[PDB]
Amino acid sequence: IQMTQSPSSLSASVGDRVTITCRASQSVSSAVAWYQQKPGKAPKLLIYSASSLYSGVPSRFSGSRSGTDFTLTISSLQPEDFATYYCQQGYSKLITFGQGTKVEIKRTVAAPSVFIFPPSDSQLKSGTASVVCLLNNFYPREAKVQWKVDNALQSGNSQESVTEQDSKDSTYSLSSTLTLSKADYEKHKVYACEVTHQGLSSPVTKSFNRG
Amino acid sequence: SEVQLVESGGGLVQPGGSLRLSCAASGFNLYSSYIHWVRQAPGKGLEWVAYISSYYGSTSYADSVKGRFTISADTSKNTAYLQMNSLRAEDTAVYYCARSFSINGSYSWWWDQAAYGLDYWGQGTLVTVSSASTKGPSVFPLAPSSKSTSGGTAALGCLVKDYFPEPVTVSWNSGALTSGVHTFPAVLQSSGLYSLSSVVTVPSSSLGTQTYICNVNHKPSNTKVDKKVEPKSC
Amino acid sequence: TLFRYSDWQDKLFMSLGTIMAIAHGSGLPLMMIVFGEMTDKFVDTAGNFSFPVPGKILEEEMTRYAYYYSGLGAGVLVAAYIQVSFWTLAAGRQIRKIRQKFFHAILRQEIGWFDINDTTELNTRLTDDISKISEGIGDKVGMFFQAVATFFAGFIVGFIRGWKLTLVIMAISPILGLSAAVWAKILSAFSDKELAAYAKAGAVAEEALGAIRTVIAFGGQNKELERYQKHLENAKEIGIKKAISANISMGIAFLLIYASYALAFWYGSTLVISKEYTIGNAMTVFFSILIGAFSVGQAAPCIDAFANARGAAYVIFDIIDNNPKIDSFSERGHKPDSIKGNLEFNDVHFSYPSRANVKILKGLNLKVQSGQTVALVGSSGCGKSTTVQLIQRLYDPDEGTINIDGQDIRNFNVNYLREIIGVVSQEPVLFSTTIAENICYGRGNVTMDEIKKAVKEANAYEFIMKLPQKFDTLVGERGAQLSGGQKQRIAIARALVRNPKILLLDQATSALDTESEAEVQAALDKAREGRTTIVIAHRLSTVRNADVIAGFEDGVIVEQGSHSELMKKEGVYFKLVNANVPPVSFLKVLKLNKTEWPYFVVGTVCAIANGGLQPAFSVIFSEIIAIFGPGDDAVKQQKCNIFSLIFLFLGIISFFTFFLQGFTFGKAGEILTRRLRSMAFKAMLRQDMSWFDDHKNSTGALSTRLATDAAQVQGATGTRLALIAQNIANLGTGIIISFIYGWQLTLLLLAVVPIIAVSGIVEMKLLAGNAKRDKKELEAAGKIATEAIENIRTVVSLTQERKFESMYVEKLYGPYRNSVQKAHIYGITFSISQAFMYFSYAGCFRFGAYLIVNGHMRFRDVILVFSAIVFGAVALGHASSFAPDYAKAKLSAAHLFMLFERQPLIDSYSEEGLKPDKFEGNITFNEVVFNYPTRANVPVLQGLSLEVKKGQTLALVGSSGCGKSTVVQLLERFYDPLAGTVLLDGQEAKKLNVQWLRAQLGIVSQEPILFDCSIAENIAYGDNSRVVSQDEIVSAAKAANIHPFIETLPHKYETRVGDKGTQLSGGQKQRIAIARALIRQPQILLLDQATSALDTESEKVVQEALDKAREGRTCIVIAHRLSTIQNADLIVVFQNGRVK
Ligand SMILES: CCCCC/C=C\C/C=C\CCCCCCCC(=O)OC[C@H](COP(=O)([O-])OCC[N+](C)(C)C)OC(=O)CCCCCCC/C=C\C/C=C/CCCCC
Ligand SMILES: CC[C@@H]([C@H](C)O)n1ncn(-c2ccc(N3CCN(c4ccc(OC[C@@H]5CO[C@@](Cn6cncn6)(c6ccc(F)cc6F)C5)cc4)CC3)cc2)c1=O
Ligand SMILES: CC(C)CCC[C@@H](C)[C@H]1CC[C@H]2[C@@H]3CC=C4C[C@@H](O)CC[C@]4(C)[C@H]3CC[C@]12C
Ligand SMILES: CC(C)CCC[C@@H](C)[C@H]1CC[C@H]2[C@@H]3CC=C4C[C@@H](O)CC[C@]4(C)[C@H]3CC[C@]12C
Ligand SMILES: CC(C)CCC[C@@H](C)[C@H]1CC[C@H]2[C@@H]3CC=C4C[C@@H](O)CC[C@]4(C)[C@H]3CC[C@]12C
Ligand SMILES: CC(C)CCC[C@@H](C)[C@H]1CC[C@H]2[C@@H]3CC=C4C[C@@H](O)CC[C@]4(C)[C@H]3CC[C@]12C
Ligand SMILES: CC(C)CCC[C@@H](C)[C@H]1CC[C@H]2[C@@H]3CC=C4C[C@@H](O)CC[C@]4(C)[C@H]3CC[C@]12C
Ligand SMILES: CC(C)CCC[C@@H](C)[C@H]1CC[C@H]2[C@@H]3CC=C4C[C@@H](O)CC[C@]4(C)[C@H]3CC[C@]12C
Repeated sequence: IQMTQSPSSLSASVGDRVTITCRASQSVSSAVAWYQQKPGKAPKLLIYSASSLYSGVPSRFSGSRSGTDFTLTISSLQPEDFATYYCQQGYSKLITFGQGTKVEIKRTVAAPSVFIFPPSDSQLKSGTASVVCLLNNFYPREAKVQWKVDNALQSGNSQESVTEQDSKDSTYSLSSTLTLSKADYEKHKVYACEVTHQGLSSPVTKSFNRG
Repeated sequence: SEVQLVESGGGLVQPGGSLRLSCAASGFNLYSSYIHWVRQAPGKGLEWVAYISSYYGSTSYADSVKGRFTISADTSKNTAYLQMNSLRAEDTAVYYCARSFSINGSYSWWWDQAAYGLDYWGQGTLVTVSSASTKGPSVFPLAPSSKSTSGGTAALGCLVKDYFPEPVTVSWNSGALTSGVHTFPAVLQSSGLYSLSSVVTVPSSSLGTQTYICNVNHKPSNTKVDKKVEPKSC
Repeated sequence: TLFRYSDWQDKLFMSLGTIMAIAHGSGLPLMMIVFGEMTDKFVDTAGNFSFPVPGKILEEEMTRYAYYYSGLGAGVLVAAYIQVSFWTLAAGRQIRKIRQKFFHAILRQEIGWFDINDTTELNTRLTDDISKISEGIGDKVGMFFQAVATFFAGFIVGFIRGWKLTLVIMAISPILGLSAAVWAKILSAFSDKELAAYAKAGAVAEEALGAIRTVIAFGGQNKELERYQKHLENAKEIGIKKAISANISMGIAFLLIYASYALAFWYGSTLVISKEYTIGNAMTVFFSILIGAFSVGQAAPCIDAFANARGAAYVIFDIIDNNPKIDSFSERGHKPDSIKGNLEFNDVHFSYPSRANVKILKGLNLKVQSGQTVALVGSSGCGKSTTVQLIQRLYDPDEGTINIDGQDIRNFNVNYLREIIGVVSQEPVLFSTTIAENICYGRGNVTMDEIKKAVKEANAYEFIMKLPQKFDTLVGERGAQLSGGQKQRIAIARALVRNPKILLLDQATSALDTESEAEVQAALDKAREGRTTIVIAHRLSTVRNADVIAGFEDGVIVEQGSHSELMKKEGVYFKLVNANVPPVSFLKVLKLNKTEWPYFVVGTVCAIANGGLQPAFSVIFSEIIAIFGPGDDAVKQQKCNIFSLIFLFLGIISFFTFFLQGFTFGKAGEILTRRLRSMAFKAMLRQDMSWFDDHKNSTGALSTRLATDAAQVQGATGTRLALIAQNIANLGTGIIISFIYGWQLTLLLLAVVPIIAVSGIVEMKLLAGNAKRDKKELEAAGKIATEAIENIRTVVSLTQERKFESMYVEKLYGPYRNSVQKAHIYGITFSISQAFMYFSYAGCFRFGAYLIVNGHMRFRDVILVFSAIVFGAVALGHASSFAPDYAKAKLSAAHLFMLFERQPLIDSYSEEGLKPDKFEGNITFNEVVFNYPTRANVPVLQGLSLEVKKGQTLALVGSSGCGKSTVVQLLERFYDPLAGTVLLDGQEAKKLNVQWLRAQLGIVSQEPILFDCSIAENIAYGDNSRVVSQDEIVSAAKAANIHPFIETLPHKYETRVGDKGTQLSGGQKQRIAIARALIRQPQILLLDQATSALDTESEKVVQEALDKAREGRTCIVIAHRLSTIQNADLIVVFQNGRVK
């Protein structure tokens, strides 16, 4: 009674065969379901028992079963799509919604541009800093970054956030917040931030001086 | 009528606390179908919690909650309670009610409890498990560096920091301009507080003439703040 | 005696129903006669030559017999049908005439008769008791007569067909008689003991539910629950005895019954070996006496039901023949037609029969000239509305006289007397009809010109041209869709379309604005031109337009005069100047006890045994027929000795297994009844004071909930499981054998079993449909009757009973047509039932003759199959109808399952809420807007503020119940404000732990109670959760100035103040309350009217005791004694729920 939406976070374009496999535990035997949820708002019921639609639901959504390899497939892709689908299964007093997938729109690889800014001296008084060497307008989502303070492998001091794909031309941005207490940001001078992206022919290197 | 499930209760507790979440249905009789309680992670996933059927008296909890939560279903006023005890830090999720499906239309049988899916839901009440309370988010303006891209696309913003609870509004040109402004979602700070950063892209062609403010408005701390933006100078 | 209300057609109906009752009852014995003859031919021809492979004589005879059988079937069809219908038709007609005459003589029943008894007793009496008579005289009599028929016919066909064997059998009857009779005496005495002991332990719930409020304040849940358990654990000791005794006796009954079988079979085996009584004539006496026994046995309750019929009908007939004092319906009255408006009184004394220990009339001596208006005044507590009621003679005074022009009050034909005058009272109530129709009921026959002219002139036309469906809007239950002042104006429109000669005006101007009052005043002024009008005084500012003005001090003419004549006359006037019941499952009623599963297991194994006992007697009977074919005496008689013993072995085994099944399920039932009793009570006590303050959840109904519905749940839990198990065995191996043996007879008879079986099922379906429709029509007419049993005094005032009589009839004619449909619906399926029992014989035996001739199965096998199935189904029927009513205890379980889960908003058990450590009694109110969600129409508090400081006091002066008790509650947190906040010690009381909050608020309410304990136990009820040192009691016993008088009593701290403790005064039991509130050392008091039975000294001493520890801690006081109000710290007034 464990569930695995195996191709998590899909990346398909509008107008194509689109696939989802949700391989179950042993023998749920046709008692799985498929829910589509647009962000923040409650999830909908799309189809049930792996074949047959609900009411009010368009007839472009296909449900397929095979043994325990399930499948929810598409070909229409009216842009009212692009949300996250969860394939709950329900059996013997135990119900599990598995960890679902998403669907990202397609676009050309967007050149990532980095920006680094030393923390405000308005800020350093309170005893900390929070320096940000983020990015903007890049495609795809996968961006690897490296903080390197005084030429060191900075690890464990990064908490990166990323907005949801742009509605108009569908790129991403990024904010990484390296923080340092008072006893620390006073003894190091050159603070170097690195990024790694396929849009960049060369993984670049942001830096500055402590003045 | 039309099927209408609402929720109630919920809104604040620390680890080691009780609560009662009341799902009131409207549009059908309660004892005809099953009732569940899904819990949507804050940003991760969607995990079942429980259910109760008030016509065969059959309750059932998922493991992670057994013994601790208790369901009940008052059929004098079409209500489904979930009482919670000893809340941890892995339960800040939002908690939708739900009604499991019936095929016949007006009741559900015991065989295949909720194996046709859940159809009607409510809109989740968000719940939290943080210690202490809430404080003020002292902003530290992300002043554009004097190494700004000469006539390029210049980043600039400000860091609204140590604020609670969500949300806070961050506007630019005081509600007259938010083009290029991305309100990075509320990320959480180790001790329990938060931090969000709102940045905007500009040409350096106007950096002399125009000069802006990031506008913060933190409503549940009873405070509304400003702090001007300036291209930082040594 | 009881069939008075009968035309001739009723009598024809009953008699042509009785004769055919008897000619149905005699229908089995004849059947057994023919069965005898046929089995004779069969076994004769079989043994004399068996032909598994010149025999067609068998067929000639069997077709002859098939005609006999079916021709007999037709006979019973017709007679069954007629018995049922004609009896239930006579029932319906007579019951409709009964109902109608009963109302028409309840309206003729006076108000003294209404002052005596209750007003739900009446309506419930109507509904239930009329259904009681209906089922009593209805049809049970038909079935009882057919029972006695089948009895005497069984014995007679015995003696006629072979007399030696019949004497053998009928000889040992008196032993079974003695047996089952002492069965009855045992079980009856034990039922009595058990019930008396319970009801001795259920007066506790009724004295701690008649007073839910004092309990739920003082924190007395668990003290109560334990006063209850301690009694259920007495009653179990007798529950268990009754279990073992009743079920031993039942096993005995079956040992004897099976013993009888053995005796008869062995005898009537020697007497068949001797070639005397052949099998055909030998089986006849057997079965006919069996049928005699079973019928006459299974029709005893059709005598208890007739007894219920008479038991009800007594009081109903007692009322219809009853004939009162002055009759609201007799036209025997010397009504004048021309008369002045003279109203002369003298020395009239009148007391109440319902209240004679307070003199209310003391001799009035007033004159009213014709037309001249006297205006009546007086203080609160003299009986103004009383006097009005008198003036129109709803009663008869003692030793005085009233007159109009000296003409006697015993002269006026009452219709004249209450259609000549008019009255608008405090709250003239509106019935459930239009506006035009209330006004038409004003007089009965009026004109539309009068209509609009009154309506306008009655100051009350604008809202009509505002109201939805302007002319005909529906002022429903007690005037909810109105303003206040509209209702008195519309009453005045009604009373003015009456054109009276004497008018009466009472408190009809209490929630108006002045202008509308003045309008109606001048309107009745410009209406009075030769007639009088008497008005009871609300505000003495408008009284001024009188000829004479009168006050009262104890019912006598005390002050009479006009304005200036009394302004210097110094009497009283001067001082006055300045239902879903959500269905439950089965699984749930069972899960209510999965902690006695061992008993269910023993009992259901044992049950399946007990119930698979017929397929035995089928195969035994088969073998009996099998042995009697060829004819070798020597070994026959030994086989028959064997079989007498086998019956004997089954007589013993039956005893054991019956006694087990019975006793085991008796244990499981008793246990679950004790648990459901306890659990439900404990759940009652945990409900907020709204739920209890309903008209539905009264003390009567809750006490019934405990004392019967708990008992009834066991029906659906245990017995229905035993019964399903039984019938599965009784009719599963039936069909299993009968398929191993009859490949093809079995199907054919299975194709008839459902009829004999589903008589009951098809009747349940359709009878339920029509019973719903009936009860609905009955509830309509019940509405129409609840009206004039509630709003009685008004309706007799307008004299408009006689309109209600016809309005009632119009609906009564609903359910009568209902009954006439039920007759035919019930009867046709009853007759197919009884009718189809014969056609089965015919078909089965004729078909078996077919096979036997062709050679498919030996005659022993057709007798097996046929007995295993048909006596199977007929046994199923009786088994089932031994159970207790499962339809009636799957609802009962629903009514407790809704009392269990119902979550009160104010949980009086919860272990959460801010507990404040030490408490400063700073009580505060913030514009608290309040209304009882019971009568939710008048906002009791319309925004109220009050604020008291530690040690200080408040005090709310004014008029009785003005909005002065509700403040006492919103601190004890019974109710919650509609609007407003009462934050305490600085913090909001909608956040405290309610169990804690009431632990500081000692209260001496308006009417303190003393439970059924000893006095020590009673005061130390003042605190719970920690036992009270005996000196603590004694300390407060000197505090509230009560320790002395105790030393006079028999048992100082141990005397028993009983239920209400009638051994006591008002000033002492009130004084104990102070003893009671003070052991808690309560922070704030609420001394609501402690001195309504406190004497001078009793209070004048304890006020020193009230306040001394009240020093340093607040108190609100809402009483009526100025001499406590004055020294108080603060001051507030309450006017219509408002301060000024
Ligand atoms: C055949 C020989 C005739 C024997 C005569 C038997 C009885 C009549 C004897 C004298 C007449 C006395 C008049 C009786 C007045 C009422 C008493 C009575 O007697 O009450 C019928 C009896 C009980 O009445 P109840 O309804 O209240 O029972 C429920 C019992 N308590 C309520 C306690 C649970 O009835 C029962 O229950 C149990 C009855 C047991 C029947 C078992 C079915 C087997 C069927 C066929 C086997 C026949 C083989 C014969 C072979 C013939 C060979 C050719
Ligand atoms: C107290 C706790 C309680 C617990 C907790 O449940 N509890 N504990 C125990 N029990 C209990 C257990 C068993 C019973 N029984 C009573 C009914 N029985 C019975 C058996 C055979 C009968 O007749 C055999 C055929 C029928 O047709 C006849 C006779 N006949 C026709 N009309 C009418 N009678 C017939 C017909 C036509 C013909 F032409 C010729 C005929 F001969 C022959 C009739 C009745 C046995 C089962 C009752 C109660 C409880 O309920
Ligand atoms: C709905 C009700 C009235 C059912 C009516 C059924 C009656 C009319 C049927 C039932 C089975 C029929 C009997 C079955 C057996 C036979 C034997 C045959 O050699 C002559 C006809 C005869 C004697 C039939 C007469 C009519 C009968 C009794
Ligand atoms: C309670 C009793 C007296 C009811 C009366 C029973 C009547 C209706 C029964 C008893 C005797 C029966 C009759 C007996 C003889 C026969 C011969 C047969 O080949 C044709 C039918 C006929 C004529 C029967 C018809 C039905 C019958 C008349
Ligand atoms: C209590 C009373 C009123 C019941 C009336 C029972 C009468 C009507 C019944 C009882 C027994 C019946 C008799 C029993 C025996 C005889 C002789 C037999 O060879 C044929 C049937 C016949 C001729 C029956 C005729 C009708 C009968 C007398
Ligand atoms: C009051 C009750 C117990 C009376 C029961 C009667 C029993 C005990 C008696 C009364 C008459 C008896 C019968 C009288 C005559 C004989 C002849 C004898 O050679 C064998 C037994 C036999 C056939 C008897 C059988 C038992 C019997 C039926
Ligand atoms: C009303 C009840 C208690 C009557 C008592 C039952 C008596 C009459 C019955 C019970 C079983 C019967 C006995 C069972 C066994 C024996 C021995 C056998 O080889 C012949 C029959 C004979 C001799 C029977 C005589 C009658 C008998 C004793
Ligand atoms: C209503 C139920 C209980 C009774 C129905 C009776 C039917 C099923 C029975 C009654 C008598 C039977 C018939 C009587 C005579 C014969 C003639 C023979 O050469 C073949 C069988 C046959 C044709 C039988 C077939 C079935 C039959 C008609």
